Amino acid sequence: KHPSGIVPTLQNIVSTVNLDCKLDLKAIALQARNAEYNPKRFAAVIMRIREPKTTALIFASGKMVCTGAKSEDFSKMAARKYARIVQKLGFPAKFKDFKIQNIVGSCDVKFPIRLEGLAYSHAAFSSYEPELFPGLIYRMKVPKIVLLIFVSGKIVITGAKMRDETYKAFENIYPVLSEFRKI
DNA sequence: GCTATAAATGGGCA
DNA sequence: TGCCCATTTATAGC
Repeated sequence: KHPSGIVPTLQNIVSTVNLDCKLDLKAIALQARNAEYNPKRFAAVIMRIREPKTTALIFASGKMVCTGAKSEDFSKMAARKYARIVQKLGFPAKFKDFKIQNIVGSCDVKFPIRLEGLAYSHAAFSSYEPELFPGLIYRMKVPKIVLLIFVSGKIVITGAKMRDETYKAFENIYPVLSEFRKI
């Protein structure tokens, strides 16, 4: 399953769900305490809960974004809590089309990387402009996953909708990181 | 904190 | 017609 012997740690999950009922954001921001609505800046009510530690963006359309959870289950669970709070506030909220939209993972290969050599050998996939951002941007095609590679050996993997894509992206890159280990 | 990465949502605006 | 708007999270160097 994880030939490298390293398993990327899931750090952030963004999911979305349709409450399937229009919402009065101004009424939600007044009644709810764990909220903050400033439409001139963003069209959403920003709500937060302690467990699972997450943040929700609630829109008048009934659409909702859930960010911050450390697992897919935690995300859905948190999304359900927001929906219940909305329901309790007075709206006929449902839990329609729950979908995991992005999973962010990270791991440490515990060895330094020669980013410039890696970038040069994989120019079709890399973007390494150290003066702007210190990490190399590797946009993997299969699976379609973006990996941020640092000299420290620390790797961030994002864009996955299924955790196995995160795991696969890593396993695919491992041999490449090894080939360019900084000695 | 800013730089960069992915993803979803929306109001505004050239 | 597209783009930033704000939110989250790991990462590291101004």
